[PDB]
This record gives sequence, structure tokens and C-alpha cells, in this order.
Amino acid sequence: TLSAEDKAAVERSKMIDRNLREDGEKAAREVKLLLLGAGESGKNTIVKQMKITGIVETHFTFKDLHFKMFDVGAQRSERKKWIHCFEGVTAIIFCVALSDYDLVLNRMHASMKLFDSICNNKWFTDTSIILFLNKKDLFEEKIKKSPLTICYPEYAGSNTYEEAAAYIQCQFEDLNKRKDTKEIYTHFTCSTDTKNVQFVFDAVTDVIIKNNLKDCGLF
Amino acid sequence: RMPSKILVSLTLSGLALMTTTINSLVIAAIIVTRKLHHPANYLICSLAVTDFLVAVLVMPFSIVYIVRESWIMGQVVCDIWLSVDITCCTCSILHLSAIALDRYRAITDAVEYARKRTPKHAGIMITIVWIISVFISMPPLFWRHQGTSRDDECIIKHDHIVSTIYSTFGAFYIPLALILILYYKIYRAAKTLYHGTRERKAATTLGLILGAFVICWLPFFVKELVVNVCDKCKISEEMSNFLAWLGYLNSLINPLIYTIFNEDFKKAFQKL
Amino acid sequence: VQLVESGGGLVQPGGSRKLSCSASGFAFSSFGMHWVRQAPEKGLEWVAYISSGSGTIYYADTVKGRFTISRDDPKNTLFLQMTSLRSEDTAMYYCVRSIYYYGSSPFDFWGQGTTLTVSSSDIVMTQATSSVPVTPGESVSISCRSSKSLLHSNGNTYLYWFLQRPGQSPQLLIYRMSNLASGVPDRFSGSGSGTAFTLTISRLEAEDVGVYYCMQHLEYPLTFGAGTKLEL
Amino acid sequence: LDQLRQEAEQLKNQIRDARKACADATLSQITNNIDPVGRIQMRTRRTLRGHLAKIYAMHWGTDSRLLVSASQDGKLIIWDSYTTNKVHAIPLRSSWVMTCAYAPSGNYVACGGLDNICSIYNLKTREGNVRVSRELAGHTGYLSCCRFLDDNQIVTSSGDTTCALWDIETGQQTTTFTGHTGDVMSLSLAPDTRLFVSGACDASAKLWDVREGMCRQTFTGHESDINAICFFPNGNAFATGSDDATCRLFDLRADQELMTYSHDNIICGITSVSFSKSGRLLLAGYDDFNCNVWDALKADRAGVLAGHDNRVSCLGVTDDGMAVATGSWDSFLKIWN
Amino acid sequence: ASIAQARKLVEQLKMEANIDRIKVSKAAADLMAYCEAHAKEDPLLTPVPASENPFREK
Ligand SMILES: CN1CCC(C(=O)c2cccc(NC(=O)c3c(F)cc(F)cc3F)n2)CC1
Repeated sequence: TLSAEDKAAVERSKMIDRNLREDGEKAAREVKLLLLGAGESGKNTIVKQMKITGIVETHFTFKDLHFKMFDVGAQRSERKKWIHCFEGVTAIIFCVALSDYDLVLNRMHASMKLFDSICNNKWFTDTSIILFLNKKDLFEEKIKKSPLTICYPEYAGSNTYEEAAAYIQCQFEDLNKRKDTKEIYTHFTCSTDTKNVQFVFDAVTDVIIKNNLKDCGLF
Repeated sequence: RMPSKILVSLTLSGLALMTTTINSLVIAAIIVTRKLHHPANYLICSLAVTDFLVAVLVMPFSIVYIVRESWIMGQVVCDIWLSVDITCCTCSILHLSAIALDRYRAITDAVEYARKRTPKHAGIMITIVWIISVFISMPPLFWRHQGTSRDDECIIKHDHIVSTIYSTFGAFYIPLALILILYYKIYRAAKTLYHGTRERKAATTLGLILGAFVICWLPFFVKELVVNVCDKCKISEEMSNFLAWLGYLNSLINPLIYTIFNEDFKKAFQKL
Repeated sequence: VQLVESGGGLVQPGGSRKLSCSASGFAFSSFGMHWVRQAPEKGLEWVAYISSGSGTIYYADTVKGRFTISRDDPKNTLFLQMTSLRSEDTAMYYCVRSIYYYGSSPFDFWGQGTTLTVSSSDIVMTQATSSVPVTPGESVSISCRSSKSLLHSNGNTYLYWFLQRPGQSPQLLIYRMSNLASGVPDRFSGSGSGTAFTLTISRLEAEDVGVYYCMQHLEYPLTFGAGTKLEL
Repeated sequence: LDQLRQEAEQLKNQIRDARKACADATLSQITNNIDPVGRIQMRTRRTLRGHLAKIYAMHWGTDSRLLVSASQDGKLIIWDSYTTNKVHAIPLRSSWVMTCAYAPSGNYVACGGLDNICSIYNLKTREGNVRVSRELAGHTGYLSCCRFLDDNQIVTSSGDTTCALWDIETGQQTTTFTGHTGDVMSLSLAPDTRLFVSGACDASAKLWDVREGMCRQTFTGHESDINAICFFPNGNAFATGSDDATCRLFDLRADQELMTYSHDNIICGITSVSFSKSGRLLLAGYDDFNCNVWDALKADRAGVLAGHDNRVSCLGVTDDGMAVATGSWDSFLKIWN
Repeated sequence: ASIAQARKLVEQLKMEANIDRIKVSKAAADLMAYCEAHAKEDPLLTPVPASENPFREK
């Protein structure tokens, strides 16, 4: 029934479909990550560290595993209408600097509110969140200079680095309203070269293992 | 007169028909839905195909056998029925084993095995499963030697120890040991990931997926060993066929234990 | 866009040769290729067709088996291995560029051509006149007829018009009998109906002198008309 | 400074009084007399499969046969609505596309998104393969809608609360439209190409002059963010969709809330709105995984279009009105007729 | 800082104050007339014969 080159057009359509399917299969194996946080939270420095005007994409290759990192910090626009496009992100890297109490326009409360907004977002219920707390090296003495009470009035423990970091990460984790659905990783990355990559790899492989167990019926 | 046999005939025929329909809907969902069109489900698709083949080829023949003891169809089809039954049962067992192996590989090497988890791997796994199911089920063809067609009985008495021992071990026990070891390793990995409100759910899922197969096949399979290897006595023919149908029930159970605890399949089934 | 083909010369009867066509300036990896041959004093004749990615290949009934067509996308070259030649095969060989999809212009480009001389149910295209005198500023109508209606059930009429200036490669003027080819002067205007077609030229001027080729693309093998040479 | 606020409040009150003064009768009272339109039955004539990611936008060409769909997979696919053949598969430099449109001339196609760049692609290149002609960058917010004013000039809406008219060859925004309190999402072109209307999260619709480069008219009444907007075929009215699960029709001449479409059992937002050729049928996409047909005059539910397993993000009616396409986040496109 | 924004807002409102103004009944009548005039040529409004419809059964 088809004409002489209508069949040729159909064949070209099949070729295009095959190429698109190959490209999609290649891209599916690639891991997708979203990088969120404040501009001064060391996002640029940290993203440059582990490297092996709109959205910025970066590609990593670690232990034969492909990564796709999406930076959308520069996108100064209302959320809740474009974030939903990231529903397929394997995990979210939430970068917060431990040293931002001294600035008041207070960034710690803003970061906590942002974490509450994205972590509890309906589009990211099953996604895993990785908390990379940077600026530890200078936080070491900033904590000494000023107590956590300047920002956390309810804090009552000893003003020690080990206790301060533990309280901070516990407070950040407490924001998650759904403990079972998602897990929040915590790590101190800045001032290091390979531990951050190792932690990202561990988080992504754990996420893949969880997905395999879930579609196997064990979750 | 009629009702006593008719009730059994109906409760067997309806069971076979529902098994066939459940296999058909699973195959349709797998082929139709794109979300499920990834190589992880090709082993389950092959298992469903084997279950459908069983339900459409051998189960009705067993039903006509049990309702009427005379093999009216004749010896011309007794051999092919025996071969199909034997090969399909072995293929189903090996398909469950291969599904367990795929899951273990994906849970132990989720980042390495993912690259090799291509459709080619699933296809070659299925082909090896069929090849093993052919290599096994060959020794039982000794019925061709010293035939007893005059008995009007289509079951097989083999009378040779080591050959049935091999066709027994390599047919179910080696698959049994393999699947137990792999599911134990998967459970250990799940425990190490969990550490138990959901751990209980995971344990229940594992218990179902294992005990269904165990209850389905271990009784009939150990009967077939004890009666044929050393026991001088024999179990009642009616009881033996009851165990045979219990084993056949695995075909019905597999769609009701596989593909039921999966969100993708749950969503797909509503489309059909 | 450039097409360079080579591999001509003198071939004894029954010999073999390996013609090649080089593709540059366009996405050759996705574009189909056709081979059309013109005898030293006759019209065109389709030779072979290879689809995108070598998915489908066709040959004419008068050339089937004798020639085989192959392509190498990484090398951006088209090959035509040929053997068992005879005097009937002596003809110019043209490398043809074509892409098939709605709104496309197949046979829009033609190669320079190579000279290969041999040492000494198909649709038939009919044309009214072999040659017609023309004058600048006048209008000339050329009529072409096909054995069967070229109007397919989809509503498209599959007629292709080509012009060959003396010594230069042919170019596509009208495709589908209703759409102007890209880069044409726009003077031409095609029209027709079931089994009847005509080509109208408005204000014929210089550079329009040549031979007009009528082609059909409703069903393979592709066939060409005898040509109509306009003379000043 | 307070004097300016008082003057603005007085002007707003005067505007509202003017709106009320001419509200002699509501559209429902006049449209109750016309006979109702019967249940409109439509079927999935074609299911244009091929995408492996979410679908956000689509557009119908002037030929009423070819359409282009934008997906997050990074490919722009031009489809033959009659044969479903894949005309082209343009590989996008940025996979995060949010809108796409087809040039009226058919020689160009554009798309954009979070990349903040309006890519223009040539569909009739001598090279044979589609290539980007000029990257019309300059916006400081994610692109939300792009429509081709002409074969050589376009109008773009971005998340930076500004709508810019871009000249293709020059590569610069010849005209800039500002005045939205929130990010502007949707934009529609009038049939005469003289006016276009856009909506933003500020719950207001703005009418702008194509050439004068100045605002003309503003509309308010939506209770939430605006997501979709399209002109009435006559060009003298337009329907706007909002996240508040209500669709409202505004007439440029009447310049006031004409009629609002809503149902008790509808709680989801509206993502796309389109008008039939005659304008009697209003088609709006909803996030409840189906599309409902609304009578533009009587405001009754004339029909329901269903079949997508995810939110419907885009839909459009062919210039001839033969069929209406629908796109959803499940990577499936369905043509209805 | 806010002086410029306030001035622009008040200017926009003042410009919008002096614009066209008609009754809603006229707009409703125009919409009804447009809908009725083009009703016969809307395939979606009224099913068209399968022969004329290009989206025929496969
Ligand atoms: C009715 N039918 C019987 C076996 C089917 C089965 O699952 C199965 C699978 C693989 C091997 C095997 N072995 C034998 O059948 C057998 C035997 F019945 C006698 C021998 F003397 C030796 C043997 F090997 N059986 C299930 C139902």
C-alpha cells in the first residue's frame, strides 16, 4: 500500500528510533545527581575539587561508573514549578557550610528551611539526600570563637568540635518528616581530595542496591 | 456416578484454565508495557512462557489421565507428553534458579553487573537453561527400551540407580542448593543494609518466594526418589498424581509470587 | 556540497572495475544514494539504490546481479563494484544524493560524472517531442505521460523533473509535480493529473537551454524519459 | 512615597469600578439559551511512541500535519501525524528542555528550558542534518514558552519575569516586555500577530503590543499561579489556566472576568489550554492524568479525554481543527479526533 | 530605590485607566456569533465522515 519512498521514510523512521533507543539506553546507565545549596556554601570550590548563566552540567567517571551532576544554584527563580523536572534524580547533594552563623541580613536557618523544602518535597520522596558539610577546617576555630547558641538557642552540650558537628548533623537529619522512605547521608568533605568521591560512590551504589532490592520485592 | 468424577474434572480443568490465563496476562503485561521492558524481566518472561506451555500442553493431559485411567490418546503421544512434561518442569526449576542468580549478581555487583545485565545476557541465560533441561530429561528416555505400552499406562518405571540419581540431583537438588545459598546471601546483604518493621516484610517476601517452590516440588520429588531408588514398595497411584499436581501448581503460584510484589507490575496489570 | 566520483577508463568486455563516489559537505551517513547512467547519445537509466545505513538495496532488472552497491559511512565514500561488462554498459555514471521524508527533495543533487567506456512490467516514460525550438522571453510547455496513473492513494503525485545543461550535471527542477526545488529560478511551474503531466516555463531566458528529463518514482525500477532538448 | 501608593490604590479602585459598571449581564445568562453540545466522543487515533522521557511541550505546524515534541531525553522529534513516521531527531545540547514551537513557515524550530538559551534549529539545511542556527541567549531565567511571531523573529517568555522579542539574524532582543510581579510561564500569539498575552505566577495575565513595546492590558482573578493561556480563534478573547483547578475566559474588549470553568470533583491544576477552530470547545490539560473538554459558552463538561498514565503537560489543536494532540509525562503522545 | 518602581506602577495603572470599554453583552454576542458561524466547519464539534477524516482506522 505504501508508495515507493513512503517505505524509505518508514525505514528512516526505524533507523531514527533505533538510534534514539541506543542513546536512551546509554544515558540510563549514567547516574544523575542534583547539586543544591547556597552560593557561599562552597559549591563551586567543592565541585571543582573532585573533578576527575543557567543550569551547569558536569561529568565524572569513577570506577567505571558514569555520573551526571546538575548545578542549578545560579537559577534565581521561583521553585516548585521547575524542580519537578528532577524527579528522576538518583540522589541530591545538599551542600551547607558550617561557618555561616556569623552572617545576618542567619544562613543556617535559611539552609535548614531549604532542606525542609526539598527533602519533604512530594517529588523527592524516594530520592536519597547527601549532606556534604564543608568549611570544617575553619569551622574548627569558628566554633571556638563563638558558641552554637548564637544560632541554636536550644543547644546545651559541651562547646566541642566533635559534639558541635554531631549536634548540627542530628538537627539537619531531624528535618526529614519521612524516615523510612528516604535516608539522609552526612559527610564532611572540604579539605579532602578523594573521600568526597568515595562517599558519593558509596551513596549511589547503596541507592542502586536499594532499588534492586525494591524491584526484587524486598522493600 | 457422574458427579463424583465430574467435580474432580471441573476443579482440575478450572485450575488449569486459570493458570493459563494468569500466565497469559503476565506475558501480555511484559510485552505490552515499556516500563517493564528491561532485561531484568526477561527471565520472568521466560518463566511465564514455560508455565503457559506447561498449562497448555501437559496439565490437560494429566487431567484426562486422572479422570480416565486409560491413555486413550495412544502411545504415539505418550512419549512426547513425557518429554514435554519432564523438560518443562526442569526448565521451570532452572528458571527459578537463574532468576535467583540474576538477583544475587545484581545485589552483589550492582555497579559492575549492571553493564553486563544486557538483553544478550538474559537470552544466553535462557538458552543455557533450555540446554540443561534438554541434557537433563534424556536419561529418563529408557522407557523407549523395554517398553510397556500394553499396560495402557503412560508413567515411567526406570529401574536404574545412578542414572535417576543424577537426573534427580541435577534436576532439583542442585538447583535447590543453589537457590538456598543465593537467597541466604541476598538475605545477608539485606540484613547488612537494614542494620525491623520492613525487615519483617523482606523476610516474609523471601519466605514466600522460597517456600512456594519448596512445598510445590520437594514432596513429589522426594517421593520420586524414594520409590524409584531403593524402596521395594510403591505409593498409591492416586497419591502420586496428587503430588504431581502439587508440583504442577508451581506454575500457577509463580505469577502469584513473582511479579505481584513489584510496583511496575502492579501498575501494568491495571492497564490490561 | 560536493560529490566526487572516479574509477573510469577503458574496460575490455567481461572485465571488472571498482567505481567510487566521495561524499562531502553533507550528512552522508543518513542520506540515501542512487546511481543513474546516461549513454553517450541516449537518455538516463537507473542503475542501483542503497537506502540509509544499507537497510534496503535495489537494482534495475537490466543490471541485477552484474553490479553490487556498498557504502562506508566512516569513510564517507560510496562504492559500486562492477564486473562482466558488455558494450551495453558503456555510459556516463552519476552519483545521486537523496533523502526520503515528507517535504524532502530527493534527487536534488547530482555528481559531475565519470566516463567508463567498454571496448568493442516496468513503467515506460513517453514524451511528445524530442526537440522543440525556443526563443528568449517566450513560454514553452513540455508534456510527459506515464503508463499508469502516478497519483497514489495518499494524494501525492510522484513526478520528478530534471534539467541537464550541456556538459553539466542535471539538477532537480520540480518534485512531486507541484513543489519547486530549492535554488531554482522559480520560473518553472509544474502541473498535471492522472497519467497526464506538463511543465510550464514562464519567460524563458538564457541558461534554460538544455534537455528536460521526465522521471517516475511510484514503483521501482526507476525509469527515465528520452529527454526533450530545447534549442535556441 | 505614600502618595504613590494612595494613587495606585485609587487607580485600582477606579479600574474595578469600571469593570463592574459594564457587567450588565454574565455570559451564563446569555449562553443558557443555546442548545447544549452533546457528549464529544474521541479516541486515540494514533499513539506516537518513541520518547523515553517526560514530555513538556508540543506545537502544530501550519500544515496541520507535522508536530514537534520536546522531551527531557535530549531529543526534539518531528512527527508525521498521519503516518507516525519520525521526520527528525534533533540532539539537544541541553537535555533540560521546557518548551518548543514550530515555525509558521516550517523552515525553523526552536526550544529552550533551564539552560536559559533559546536554541533555533534549521529543518531545511543544505548540509542535510538539522543544526542550530543561532543561540538566542540573554535571559536570566529558565525559558517557559517560545512562539514564532514570524519566520525571522520570535517572542520568548522566561522565568526572569520578562518577555523578550528576539530577532533571529541580529541575535539580540530588539524589544523587552516587563511588568510582571512573578515569573512568566505561558504565552500565546493572536491570530493577527498584532498582540500576545502571557501569564505569570503573580496570578495576572498581561496583554502586550508586538511592535509598540509597551503593556496594553492586565487581567486578574486567578487564585493561584498561571500555567496555560491561549487565544480564542477570533483573537478577541483568551482562556487562562491556573493551579487553582479553575479555567477562566477573558475577552480583550470586555476587559473583565467573562466566565470561569470549574467542577467540585476537580482539585488538580491546569497545565495546558487550547481552543478549537470554531471556539465552541475549550480543551484544557489537567494533572489528574486526563484532559476534560469544556464548553466555551455554556461552561459544561462536554467530554473527557483519558488514556495517559501521568500528568498531561501539553496539548494543541491543528490549524484545521481536524485533531487535537495531547502529551504527558509518560513519554506518550496521543492524537484525538 | 522603590521610588522608580512605584512611579512605573502608577504610570502603568494610569495608562490602563484610559482604554476601551464595552458591555459584556456585546462580547458575549460576538463570541456566540463566531461560534455559530464556524460551527459547521469544526470536525471536533461534529464528527466528520471517515472518508474525509485522515485519521482513519489502521
Ligand atoms: C508426572 N511428572 C513426573 C515428573 C515431573 C518432574 O517434575 C520431573 C522433572 C525432572 C525430572 C523428573 N524425573 C522423572 O520424572 C523420573 C521418573 F518419573 C521416574 C524415574 F525412574 C526417573 C525419573 F527421572 N521429573 C513432574 C510430573
